[PDB]
Amino acid sequence: MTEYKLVVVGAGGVGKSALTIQLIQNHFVDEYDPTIEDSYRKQVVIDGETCLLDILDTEGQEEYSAMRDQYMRTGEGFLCVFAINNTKSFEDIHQYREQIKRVKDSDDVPMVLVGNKCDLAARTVESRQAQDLARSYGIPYIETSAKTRQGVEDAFYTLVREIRQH
Ligand SMILES: Nc1nc2c(ncn2[C@@H]2O[C@H](COP(=O)(O)OP(=O)(O)O)[C@@H](O)[C@H]2O)c(=O)[nH]1
Ligand SMILES: [Ca+2]
Ligand SMILES: [Ca+2]
Ligand SMILES: [Mg+2]
Repeated sequence: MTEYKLVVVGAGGVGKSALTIQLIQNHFVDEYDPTIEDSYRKQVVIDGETCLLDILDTEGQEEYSAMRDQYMRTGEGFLCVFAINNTKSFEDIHQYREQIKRVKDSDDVPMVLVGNKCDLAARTVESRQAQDLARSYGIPYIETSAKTRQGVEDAFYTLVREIRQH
């Protein structure tokens, strides 16, 4: 079956690990902290075709690591995650998209913009803001909650669709 290397990026605390854990383990655990910055494998059926998702859950690295750039470079599609209650994390999306563009040597990498923690009423980033940005980038925008499961599988499956139709 086709394997898809998916990479999850974004500021610390936005829910990258929780999104991955929801997809892989089908639960949400407050404040859980993975211990490996590892990859996760899941066999899924998307639009009738079985495939293997290989998910890289990134941690924040503030300096230069050629190894970390090479792990990113193996990725075929990227989730750019911010949290809808965290204005700073939305402002950070630009630097993550620039990083992917640099390491992939391409401006048009399969990508989905993800606004996580949509269960929280205390929104500071309006959906229209992210919709505008996603449309400027030419990529889908999906709102998720790793806590309630809303949008989680759709974010990953939409990313695969973006790879398939790239
Ligand atoms: N309410 C809510 N909390 C979340 C959600 N996703 C993650 N969290 C919590 O936000 C904190 C940071 O999440 P984490 O997965 O470690 O973010 P990461 O640093 O991007 O990997 C943790 O306490 C999570 O339990 C969500 O969708 N809704
Ligand atoms: Ca944490
Ligand atoms: Ca596009
Ligand atoms: Mg994490």
